[PDB]
Amino acid sequence: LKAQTKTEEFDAIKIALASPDMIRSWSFGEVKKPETINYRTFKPERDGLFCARIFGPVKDYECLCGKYKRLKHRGVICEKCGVEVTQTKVRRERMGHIELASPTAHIWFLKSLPSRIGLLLDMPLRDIERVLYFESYVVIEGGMTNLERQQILTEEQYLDALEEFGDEFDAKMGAEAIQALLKSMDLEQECEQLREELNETNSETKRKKLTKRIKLLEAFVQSGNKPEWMILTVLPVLPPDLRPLVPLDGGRFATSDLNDLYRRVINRNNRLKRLLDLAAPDIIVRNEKRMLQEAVDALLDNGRRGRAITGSNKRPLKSLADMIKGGKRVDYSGRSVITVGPYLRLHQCGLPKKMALELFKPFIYGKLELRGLATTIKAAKKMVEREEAVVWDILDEVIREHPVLLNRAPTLHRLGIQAFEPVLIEGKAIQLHPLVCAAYNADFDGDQMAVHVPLTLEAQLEARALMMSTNNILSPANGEPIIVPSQDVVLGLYYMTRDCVNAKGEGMVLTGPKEAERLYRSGLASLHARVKVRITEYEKDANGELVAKTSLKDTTVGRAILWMIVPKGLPYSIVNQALGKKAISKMLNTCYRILGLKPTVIFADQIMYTGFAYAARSGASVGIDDMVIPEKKHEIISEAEAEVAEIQEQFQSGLVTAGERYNKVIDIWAAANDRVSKAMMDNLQTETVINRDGQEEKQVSFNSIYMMADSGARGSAAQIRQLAGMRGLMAKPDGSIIETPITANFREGLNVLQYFISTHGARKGLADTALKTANSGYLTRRLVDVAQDLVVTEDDCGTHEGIMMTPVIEGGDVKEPLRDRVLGRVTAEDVLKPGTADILVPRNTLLHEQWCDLLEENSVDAVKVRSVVSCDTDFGVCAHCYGRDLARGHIINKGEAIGVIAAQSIGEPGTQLTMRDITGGLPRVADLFEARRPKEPAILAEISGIVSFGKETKGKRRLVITPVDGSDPYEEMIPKWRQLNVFEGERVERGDVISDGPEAPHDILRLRGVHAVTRYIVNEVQDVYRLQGVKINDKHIEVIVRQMLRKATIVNAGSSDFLEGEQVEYSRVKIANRELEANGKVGATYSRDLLGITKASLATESFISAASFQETTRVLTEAAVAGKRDELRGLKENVIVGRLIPAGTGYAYHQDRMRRRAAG
Amino acid sequence: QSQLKLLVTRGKEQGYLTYAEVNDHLPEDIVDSDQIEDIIQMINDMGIQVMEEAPDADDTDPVRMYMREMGTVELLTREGEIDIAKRIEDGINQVQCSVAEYPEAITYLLEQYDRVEAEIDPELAREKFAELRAQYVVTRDTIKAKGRSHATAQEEILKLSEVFKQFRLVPKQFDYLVNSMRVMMDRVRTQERLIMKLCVEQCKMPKKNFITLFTGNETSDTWFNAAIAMNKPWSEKLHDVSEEVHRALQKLQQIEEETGLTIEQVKDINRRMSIGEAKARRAKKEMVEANLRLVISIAKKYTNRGLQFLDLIQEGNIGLMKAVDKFEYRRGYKFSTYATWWIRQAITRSIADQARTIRIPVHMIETINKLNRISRQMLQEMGREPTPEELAERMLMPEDKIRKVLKIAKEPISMETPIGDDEDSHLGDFIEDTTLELPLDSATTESLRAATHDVLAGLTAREAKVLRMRFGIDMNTDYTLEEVGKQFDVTRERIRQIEAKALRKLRHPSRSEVLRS
Ligand SMILES: [Mg+2]
Ligand SMILES: [Zn+2]
Ligand SMILES: [Zn+2]
Repeated sequence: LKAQTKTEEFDAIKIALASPDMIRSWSFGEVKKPETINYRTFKPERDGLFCARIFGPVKDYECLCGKYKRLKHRGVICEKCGVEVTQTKVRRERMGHIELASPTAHIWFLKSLPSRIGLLLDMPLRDIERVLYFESYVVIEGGMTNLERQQILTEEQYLDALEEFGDEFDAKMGAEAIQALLKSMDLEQECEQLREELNETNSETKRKKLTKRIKLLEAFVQSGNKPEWMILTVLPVLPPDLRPLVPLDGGRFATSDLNDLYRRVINRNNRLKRLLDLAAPDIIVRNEKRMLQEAVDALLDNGRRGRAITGSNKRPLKSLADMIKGGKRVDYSGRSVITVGPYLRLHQCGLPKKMALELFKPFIYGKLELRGLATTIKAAKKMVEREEAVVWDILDEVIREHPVLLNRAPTLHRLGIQAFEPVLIEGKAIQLHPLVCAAYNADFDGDQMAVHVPLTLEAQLEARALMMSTNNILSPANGEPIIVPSQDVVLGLYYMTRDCVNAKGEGMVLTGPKEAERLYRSGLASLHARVKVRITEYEKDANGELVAKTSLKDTTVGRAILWMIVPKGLPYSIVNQALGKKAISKMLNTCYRILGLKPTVIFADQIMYTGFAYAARSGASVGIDDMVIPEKKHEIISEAEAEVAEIQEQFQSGLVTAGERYNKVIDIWAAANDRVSKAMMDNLQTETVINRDGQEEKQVSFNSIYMMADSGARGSAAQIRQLAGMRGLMAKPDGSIIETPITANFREGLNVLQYFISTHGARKGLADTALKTANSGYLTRRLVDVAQDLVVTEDDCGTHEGIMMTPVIEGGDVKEPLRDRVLGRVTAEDVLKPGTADILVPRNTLLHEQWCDLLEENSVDAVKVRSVVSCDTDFGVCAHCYGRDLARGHIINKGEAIGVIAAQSIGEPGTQLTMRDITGGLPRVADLFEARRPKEPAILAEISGIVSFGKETKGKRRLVITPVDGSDPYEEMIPKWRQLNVFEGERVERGDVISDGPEAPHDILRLRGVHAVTRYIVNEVQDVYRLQGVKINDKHIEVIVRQMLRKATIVNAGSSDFLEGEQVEYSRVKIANRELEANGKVGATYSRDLLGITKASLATESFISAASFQETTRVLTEAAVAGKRDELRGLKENVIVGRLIPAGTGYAYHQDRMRRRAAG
Repeated sequence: QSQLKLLVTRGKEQGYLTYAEVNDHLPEDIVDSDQIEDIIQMINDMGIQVMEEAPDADDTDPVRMYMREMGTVELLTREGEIDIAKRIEDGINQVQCSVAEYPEAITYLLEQYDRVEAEIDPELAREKFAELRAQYVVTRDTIKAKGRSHATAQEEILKLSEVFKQFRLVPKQFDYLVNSMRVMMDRVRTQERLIMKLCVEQCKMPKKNFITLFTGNETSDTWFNAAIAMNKPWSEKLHDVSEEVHRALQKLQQIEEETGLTIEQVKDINRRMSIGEAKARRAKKEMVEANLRLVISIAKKYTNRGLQFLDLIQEGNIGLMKAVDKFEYRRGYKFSTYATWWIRQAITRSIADQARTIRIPVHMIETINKLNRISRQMLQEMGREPTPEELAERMLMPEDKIRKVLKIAKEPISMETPIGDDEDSHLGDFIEDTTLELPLDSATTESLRAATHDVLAGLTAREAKVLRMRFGIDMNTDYTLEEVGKQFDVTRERIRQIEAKALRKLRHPSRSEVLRS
């Protein structure tokens, strides 16, 4: 016995046509005058666009005239002027209407791609439907003689037919004529007779229009909307506050264009009303009616036909539709220039004093009034406005464990916004931890970040348990660590290794920590010698715990002292015995996988501190003598120019092909470039001589530059090769290469010519960067738009099938193995063992248990693994079938947000993708995801049969192959162009290659298989990331491909109507509920269909979600026609409405409310 | 064929959606802003099938379509115009004569005149109305006397009609009379259609028999009882409607007594009146339809001034529609110029008001235009810009009046105006809201309520209530010293004493002190 009539919680929103009476329901009065505000009193006119009696009062609680002022009469209307004295926000929510004389056609339901009023009526849009309502050619409204039912007549034909019969087939013209047409139309009887006629002896020569319209008519009739509402007779009015005319600075009002529109339509409508009472000349009245049509259409949606101008502005007027067709500012926020903060931890950030003071204003107020100090709220305001010492301490209390989340401009992935504990800093710049300085892709060139203050309690906990930096150790894209130490610190730890012979060395042994005392007290060096010490190692096995292991290993001073930082566990020493390069991150990774979060975090802070400190102690610099040039430079250059000289002489005397000597001489200079490069590196690498004991030995150069290169720290081979070696082949604006490479280098002088040559490379480099940077996000938007609705649900379903994972082997003819693509993956079922037993069924491949997949030798290189591609889930993703790859080490928590994180991880490295039988680059990625047919698609054998020619060029034609065997034939079409690969008589299998060219994903999915096409997409999209050298897990690719294969096509006979291509969601859930419902014969078999990202994203349940990205004027219209309703499970549509997101911290709420909406 | 084959074969799929291609491969008049959206809608989105939805749908302008129907010239000459005007006067005359036939129109005019005299020469009114009343009272006697069997009596009736035709009535009066007669006729046919609906359908009496019977007297029961006593199968059903038909006849006879006219002729005079109306209306319509050119031609000069071309020519059409009404062919003046003035006045009395969003009076518009016309010379007859003081000096108005005048000019500016050209800026986006209060301010107000609600606690009832009721807080309507002095016996000074004593109490607490500021 509920049935509440108030503004409570809603479970869904409904969209449909509006009856004239439906408009009257919103009407709080009727606009009747084009008047807005008074010319002198500046007061709302009587019945104008800004009435007070109709809409709302100007001032809050005082009426128009002034008979009533204060809260005494908040429910009673005024005597002199019926002005309901409530609020002024009432003026913002009140509707109102205008009631037109002659009917008017709604511009949307009239001319919006398909003519809704036309297709519903079966009548040409801009041809007939225009000429019959623009007062030109009269139309018929049903005749029982000579004339049909919807034919078009001229005035002459009208009077002729009227004379022949008349007074029994009367049919007007114009708007009301189309009204009587739609009104007379019987949706029910037509829905029957159309079904009858459009099924009688007709092949595929008609079925198109038949199925189309019948589905459309059935939809409209079942929608509930009456076709009468299509053209309106009562036009509603927008609230005044949503289109106000507010006085700016010193007069000069500011109004909305809608006021001009409504004023025009009101004027034209009034004249029409007046003409329908005075003398009524047909030309005059009909013209004014067409003008009313103009005004109404211009108000609803300009678009579209010339665009009504006026308003002095040469620009058009922003109609209603243009205000809803196509960035959320927020309080408690700020931004500033960022700065490095070495003394910070990983969970801390430097927040400026004055900045944090203004940010936590309301918190300071509350805490002040709570303790004492400030007698009242305004006292607190005055107390903080006059920064009075004690207030700062109170601030030190409010920001204590109150997380503040930071954000950078280009937010590519989840790690764009990370939370920190605010640390007050005497300054006006925002300091950041140098470890998470890579996740933001932030530099200190002058980049500036923004800060947000989690106000809500659960918002603070969300920031601490999710967005906190300490929880984001690993990258969501690849399992590898993301807060890994960078340039400065890594060069430091690289210097803390680097075993140098002798030089204050000798093997004076001690025990770990004591070595520190040895280092500070000089005497001994630091990079010697090697030297031996006692290392107390710790290891665990089987029953965990800890097992000591004291020994005597030969490390160095640096390794000895550095060992102190290493946590309890770990293999110890051997992780330090190496150096500082990539194992610097490997060490962090292993530490995380064998210890945990906290030990890894503190280890990260320690290694950062260590790196910085010892790097500072080192004092590595970059003098001009650090980049030593090879002596053989001029030699190699002369030799190369000698060879090219001979080639040019040969070209002079004919001999060699002069047409392509350009290429081979380029090979000469290219070889020479590699010669200079190899010479420079082999020199600058080792060098040195030292003098160990009895002198004479060789190590590796301590040449600063090399130290930077052999330890990450921004220093690559190519860059160094340009510094001391030579800048190789340079590009030319033509796209060609110049046959005179930059012989000189930056260490040397650079001639004006070759610099004017290199300027092209720099120009196109920056330009191309500017393109791919925006193009990357341009792809990301499509990825998110298509994927941001699926979330891991229903815990862990059954099913065992899944793509057989195998090491990506180009080693067929080039040798290149990668076998780490299986880890944190849930096993399909006991994937065998050269003997028996071993692997369990649903056992997720651990990080230590994937290392067990090496104890089964190189024999086992194939494992079946559950993936998101398969998974017999319905509207989500099985937790098992997904994996675990997060910043978290465990499996994904039930109700995460796989879609967005997948899209982000894919489109994040897009910044470093070079756009162009190998396209390659971001464009290649786009084409693979869009699933576009190649420029020269190959062909496959649909059914295994016997290959034979089917009439040599007898069409038409063009060759024909016919693989026939067992039963029934097939006739494929070969267009002569491009050869073949299978002679006549030979047999083929189900999906064999008979064109040896580019494969089409549609054909692969349609014939080869889903596992094959998904394997193709992932292994082809990865191959373009291999070249760019960007690590990205296959899980996410499989994730987007999952809903990339969302819909299918049914071919048989079931409750679903055959030709309709529907998603396997409704398909599977309905076929599961039909085998055991009444009969399996009341349902058909479906067929998976490959559709691109855009084509897939285009289709979606919610009309609001669609109204977001795709064309709003279309989606909103068509969704209006059929009584559709969003209810209401998507992310995006649940975001713009401003409620809890059906994922993460939500989900539980949605599940409860979802089950709650089962009672009715 | 052409459009379909070219579009389909070319767009496969034109790669980058090459719009600037096939739009030239289309017929008709180009450079439209209409056909554009019909191509950007088909190419992408609903691919493949949409390209099949395009042709099947493929298998314009207000003014250009207005000149079209206006193209039907049917122009006139002095002979034509005078002809049409003659038909107008003929129709009007027949209508007025038909009104003269109506005696109740005369007697009503007489009654309302006595109303006028019971509260334009007053004696002249007492003169003509006396003439009318005289001819009426002499014609009225020649009715029941029946002397001269409506032959010479008819002469006095028609003479009375002529006397009535001497009166030049007001439009409201004539319309009221005519409408009254048509409403009377509405009741007449109401009763007639009642009798017919009852006797023909409910009693199963053929329409042939009803027209043969009823058409006679139409009032006396002589036809009804003769229809019942006809002993027909449909005569026995008449008994079930005898009271209804009787009631209708009695009411129709009542109408006979109301109009004092023969019921078998009221249809005749009302008929001829209708004939006159349709004729005059028709002729006047032909007139306005003919001089349609003049409207647009003179409206062209008023273009571009806060109102579009169609609106202007429309006000010109109604201006012409008014000009035709007040005009006679028996006039040396032609229609070409007389109509021109009415049209100019019609549209100029429209551009004056319904142009800008804000209201404005005619005198304001004229003063503004005059100011502009004067200002355009001061900068051209000198060399420097026209100073506001000197510009005001060359006019009757002081200066500040002109200052306030310029604060009414312009639409003015619209919010949707681009400003900084950001991504993307809008003037209406910089407009701040001021009707709202700061959340800080609202919080301080709430804390203020609590503060006062806690301060009046440290008081006595005969002091808290005093301060509360006097300054009116937590009780809406505030009272004065008397209304509080009466409910507390001791009047005025006593209650003011306590009222001051409470204020004395508030000189140590700091809460309200800091809340002051
Ligand atoms: Mg930068
Ligand atoms: Zn009032
Ligand atoms: Zn699953």
